[PDB]
Amino acid sequence: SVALVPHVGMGLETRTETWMSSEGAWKHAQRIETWILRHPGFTIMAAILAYTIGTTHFQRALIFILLTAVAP
Amino acid sequence: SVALVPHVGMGLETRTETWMSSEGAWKHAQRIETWILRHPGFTIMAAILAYTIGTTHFQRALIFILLTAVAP
Amino acid sequence: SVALVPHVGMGLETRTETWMSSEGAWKHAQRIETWILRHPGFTIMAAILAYTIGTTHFQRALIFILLTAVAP
Amino acid sequence: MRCIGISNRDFVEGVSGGSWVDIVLEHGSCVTTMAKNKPTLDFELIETEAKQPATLRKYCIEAKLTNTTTDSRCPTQGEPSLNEEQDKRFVCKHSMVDRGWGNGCGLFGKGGIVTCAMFTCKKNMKGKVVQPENLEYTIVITPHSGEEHAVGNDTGKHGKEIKITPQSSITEAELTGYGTVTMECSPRTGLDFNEMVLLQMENKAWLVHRQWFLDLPLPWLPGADTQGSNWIQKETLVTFKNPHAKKQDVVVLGSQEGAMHTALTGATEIQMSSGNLLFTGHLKCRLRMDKLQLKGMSYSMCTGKFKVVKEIAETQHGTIVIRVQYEGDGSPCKIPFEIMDLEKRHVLGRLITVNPIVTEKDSPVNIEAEPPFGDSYIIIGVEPGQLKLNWFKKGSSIGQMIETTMRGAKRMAILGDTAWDFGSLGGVFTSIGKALHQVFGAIYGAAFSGVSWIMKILIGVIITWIGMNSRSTSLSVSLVLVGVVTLYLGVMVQA
Amino acid sequence: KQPATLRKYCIEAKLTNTTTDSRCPTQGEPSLNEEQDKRFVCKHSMVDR
Amino acid sequence: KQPATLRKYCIEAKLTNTTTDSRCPTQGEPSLNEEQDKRFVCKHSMVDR
Amino acid sequence: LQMENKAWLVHRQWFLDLPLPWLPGADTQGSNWIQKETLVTFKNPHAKKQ
Amino acid sequence: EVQLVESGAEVKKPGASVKVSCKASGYTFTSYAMHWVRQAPGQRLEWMGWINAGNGNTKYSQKFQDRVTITRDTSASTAYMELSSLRSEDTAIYYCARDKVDDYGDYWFPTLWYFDYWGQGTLVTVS
Amino acid sequence: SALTQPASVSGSPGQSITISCTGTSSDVGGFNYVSWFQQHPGKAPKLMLYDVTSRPSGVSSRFSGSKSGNTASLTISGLQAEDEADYYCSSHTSRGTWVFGGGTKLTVL
Ligand SMILES: *[C@@H]1O[C@H](CO)[C@@H](O)[C@H](O)[C@H]1NC(C)=O
Ligand SMILES: *[C@@H]1O[C@H](CO)[C@@H](O)[C@H](O)[C@H]1NC(C)=O
Repeated sequence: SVALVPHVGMGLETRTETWMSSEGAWKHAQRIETWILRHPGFTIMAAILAYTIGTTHFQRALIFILLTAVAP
Repeated sequence: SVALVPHVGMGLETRTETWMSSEGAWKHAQRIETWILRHPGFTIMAAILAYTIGTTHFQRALIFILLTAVAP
Repeated sequence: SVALVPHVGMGLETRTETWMSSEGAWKHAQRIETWILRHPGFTIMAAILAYTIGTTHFQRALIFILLTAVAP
Repeated sequence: MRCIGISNRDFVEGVSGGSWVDIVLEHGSCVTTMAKNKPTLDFELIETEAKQPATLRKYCIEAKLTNTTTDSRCPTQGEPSLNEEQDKRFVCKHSMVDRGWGNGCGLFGKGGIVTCAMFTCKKNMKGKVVQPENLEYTIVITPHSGEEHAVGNDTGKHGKEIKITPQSSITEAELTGYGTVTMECSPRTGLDFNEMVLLQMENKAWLVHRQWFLDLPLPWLPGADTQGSNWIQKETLVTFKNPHAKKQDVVVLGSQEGAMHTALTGATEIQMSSGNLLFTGHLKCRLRMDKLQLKGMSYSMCTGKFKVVKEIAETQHGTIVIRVQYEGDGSPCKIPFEIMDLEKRHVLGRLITVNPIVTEKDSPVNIEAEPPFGDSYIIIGVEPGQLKLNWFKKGSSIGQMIETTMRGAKRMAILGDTAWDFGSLGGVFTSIGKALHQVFGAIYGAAFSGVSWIMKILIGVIITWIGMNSRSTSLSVSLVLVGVVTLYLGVMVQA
Repeated sequence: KQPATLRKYCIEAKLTNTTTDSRCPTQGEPSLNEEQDKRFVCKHSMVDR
Repeated sequence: KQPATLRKYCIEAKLTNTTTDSRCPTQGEPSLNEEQDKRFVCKHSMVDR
Repeated sequence: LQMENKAWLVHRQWFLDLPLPWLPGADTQGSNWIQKETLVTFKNPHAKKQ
Repeated sequence: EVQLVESGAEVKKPGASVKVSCKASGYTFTSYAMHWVRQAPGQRLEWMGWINAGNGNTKYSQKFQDRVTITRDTSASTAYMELSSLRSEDTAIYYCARDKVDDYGDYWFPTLWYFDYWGQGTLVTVS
Repeated sequence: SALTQPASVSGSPGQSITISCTGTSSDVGGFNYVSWFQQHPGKAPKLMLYDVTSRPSGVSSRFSGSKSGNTASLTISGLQAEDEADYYCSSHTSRGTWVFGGGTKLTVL
C-alpha cells in the first residue's frame, strides 16, 4: 500500500520542519528492534550465515547488518 | 500468402510514421515467445543440437537463436 | 497478423487431406526463392559471415542456410 | 514564426561567397535559416503532389466462383478435356480419382479429372504509377516578421507559397517587404519516381515501390480493363480440394483486404481520394538569397515604455518567444532588444528574430531570442520603464552538443547522401564527404535490402563480435565502419 | 450431436463515432466520456502544442 | 496564484451492485453485462464445479 | 496535493507512481477510475464463490 | 473584399425540414471551414457548427448530434444546412461563420481567430 | 458546458467597464482559445478580439482582455455611445466543440 514509499529521499528539504520528523526519524529503528526481540532465531541464523560467507572480518558485520535489516 | 513479404527493408524511409510501426515493429518478437512457451520441447532439443553442433559458445548461441528463429 | 501461425505442426493429421496440402507444402520455398532472386546481396553477405565463423564446413553450410531462412 | 512549436526545426547558419545556401527540407520538419545581415526566414514543404496518374496493374481482393463444371474419364484412356479449359476466365487443374465397376467404368484404375469455375472479381486494387515530371511540390516562405498571432499560426496571410515543378524549378518568391528570395530546387534527384507505385484500396492509399508491387501473389490484369475477364495468376486465390481420392471440388479463398493491410507494414500512407497528395519525402533546395534586405533598417531606436502581453515560455531546444506591446511616440522604430546579465555587464545570447520592428503602434510584436545555457536577463526598454525580465535555461551546454550530434546522425540516417547537402558549401569536405557516403551507401545498398528491424541488429552483433575477435588491426574498420553503424541503423529503422 | 460454443472471434469490423481529445502539456492526460464504455477503443499519444 | 490539477487520487470508496457469474468447466469463461463499464471492477478466477 | 483540509508539497515523480485508483485532472463526472484494483480485493478462500 | 451572403426562409411547420444555404465570395472554398451559429430571439447563441473543409469530413453537434446533417458543393461554393425534425423552439437567426483550415488539408486544430466574417443571418420561424 | 457571463452591466461615459466570464478547465482554464464578439441588435456579431489579449484589424485599441485561470475578463477603457450592444464570449473546448456566453447588455445613459 501507500504506507510504504514514504517520500524520504526526494531532495526537497528546506529549513522548515517536515510533516512528521522526530517521529519518522526513529520509527524505522524502533520497528527493527521489536522484531529481533520477537524473532531471535533468524538473528542467530543470520549470524551463522553471515559468519560463514564473507571471509574478511568487515564482511561479517556488513552481511549480518544487511541480513537482519532487510528482514523486517 | 500476400500477408507475408511485408514490405519492410526496401528503402523509402522518411520521418513520417509508416502504416504499422509499434504494431508491426514487435509482431515477430511476440509470436516467437508465444510459440516457445507453447512448444518448449523443440527449444530444449534445439539447445541440445546447438550445444552439440558448435565448438565455441558464440556459434552455439548463434545456432540456437537461428534454429529458434526459423521455426514458426 | 492472424495469417501467421499457420497450423502446421499440431498433430491431428489423418489420412484425409488438409485445407492446403500441395498448395502450402511449397509456398515457403517459393517465397524464399523469389526473395533471394530479388535480394542477392544479403545472401552474399550471409556467405561471407557464414564462412568466417564455423571452423568446419558443416556449420558453415548450416549457418548459411539458417541465416538465409530467417530473413523473409 | 510558422516554425515555432513543431519539434523539428534544424537551424541553418551562414551563407557562403555569393549569397546562396544549400538546405534539404522535408514534410516532418520546417527549416529556420539565419544569415549575417539578412532576415531570418522559415521554410516548410507542405504538399507533394502527383498530377497525371496512369494505372499499371490492378490486383483482385475478393472474388466469386460460378458455373462449376467437371469431367472425368477412364483410367488408361488418357486425360479429360473441356472447351471451358481453354477459356482464360475459367480456372482448371488436373487430378485423379478412383474408378471401377461401381463408378460405371471398368478396368479398375485411377482416372483423370478436370474441374472448372468462372473466376469473377468484385474488389479491385488499382496500382497507379506516375512519371517524375508533373510532380508539383509546394513550399511556403515566411520571414520572422515580429507580428501578432504568427508564431505557429500555420494559416492566413503570414507567408508566401511557391510551387516547384521539375521542368520549371526556380520560381523566386517576392515576399512583401524584405526584398525577394530565390531558390534552385532539384526535385528529380529526390524520392526517385519511376520506382514508386501509388497503390490504392477503396479509400485508403499507400506508396509502395515497383518490384514489391509486381511480386505479390495475387491475380492481376493490366491497366486497361475493357471487359477484363483475363486474370493472370488465378491459382493464388482459389484452392482445389481432393478428399479421399474421390470427387474433387473448387472453392474461392476470400477477402484479401486485411492480409493486404498486413502486407503494407512499412509503406508510407498517402491519400488520393482527391488529387494524389503525398505528404512524405523531401527535396534538396539551393536557397539563393541575394536581394534580401531587412525591412526596418534606417529606423530609430525607441523612446521607451514597452509592456509584455504574453510571457516568456521557451520552446523545445530552448529559444524563448516574448510578445511585447509598445506605447509611446515615433511609431515606426527599432526595439532595443538584448540578452545580457547583471553587473560587470556583458552581452550573451543570440537574437533570432533579427531587427524587430514596431509598426502600427497599437499592435503587439512577438520577438524570439536564444538564451545561453545558464541564467540570463531580458532587456527591452531604455531610459524609463526598463523592462528587465529573468529567464533560466536547463542544462544546454553538453546536452545541446550531443543532442545536435544525435539529430545529425538521425538526419544522416533517414536521408541518405542528401543529408550532406544541408550545409553552406563546405567545399572539399562536403563534396568528398557525400562522395564517400555515396560509395558507402551503394555498398551498404545491395545488402540489408528486405532485412527488417531485428535481423540487422542480429547481423550487427555477429559482425561486431568478428570485429572484436579479429587481428591485423582489422578490428576498428569491421567494428565502427559497419558494426556499430548497423546497430544504430537497426535501432532507427521503421519510422 | 450437441456442440457448445467456446469463443467468438471477430473478422470484419467497423469504426463509427470517431472522437478525440487533447490537453496542453505538463498538465496530466486528456479525459473523455467514451473511455468509460468499453465498445470504444482508445490510445494515448503525444502531439506537440 | 492559479493552479491546474493534473491527477485526482481517491482515498475512500465503496462497492455496490455486487454480481457474479460462473460457467461449467472447459466451455470457456463467463460474461456479464456490466463488465462493459469501467466503473465495475472485475476479476476472473477458477472455481471447481 | 490537497487532502481533506491539509496540504503538502511533494515531488512530481513520487506523486505520479503512487499506488491508488487515480483519475486525470481534467476529468469531469469522475466515474472512470483507472487502477481500481489497488483499493479492492477478491476473496476466493476455498474453491467456491468469490 | 470578403462577403458572405445567405438564403432566407419565411415560415416553416413542425415536422418538416428546412434547408438554408450561403454563398461564399472573396476567397476560395477548398481551404476554409464554414461553421453554423444559432441566435434565438433574446437567448444564448447556440452552436450548430459544422467543421467543413475541402474534403467534407465534418463533425456533428452534441445537442443535435443525431438530428441534423448537412451537405456542401465546391463548384457552387455553398455549404448547406438540412435541419430535419423541426420543432417549436427551432426558430432562430442562423449564421454562416467563416473559419480557416490548416495548410495540410486536414482540419485538426482551428486557427487563433475563428470568425473574421459572417453571414447576414436568416430569421427562420415555425408555425 | 456553457459560459456564465452576467446579465447586464453599465457605466458612465469616460469610465472603464469590466466584463467577466467563467468556464470549465477544458475550454478556458487550460487553453488560450478565448474570443469576444460585438452583437449589435441589427447586425451579425462582429469579431472584436482574437486570442485573450489580441485584437483584429479595424478594432480600436479601446478594447483589451485578460485571463486569470477559469475566468476571462474583458475591459473597455473609456466607454462611448457606440458601445450600446451585446457582448458574447467564446471558447474552444478540449473536446472539439465551441461554447458561447449568455450575453451582457451594456448601457451608458
Ligand atoms: C454513434 O453515432 C450515431 C450516429 O451519429 C449516434 O446516434 C450515436 O449516439 C453514437 N453513439 C454514441 C455512444 O455516442
Ligand atoms: C445497483 O442496485 C441498486 C438497487 O437496486 C439499483 O438502483 C441500481 O440501478 C444498481 N446499479 C446498476 C448500475 O444497475
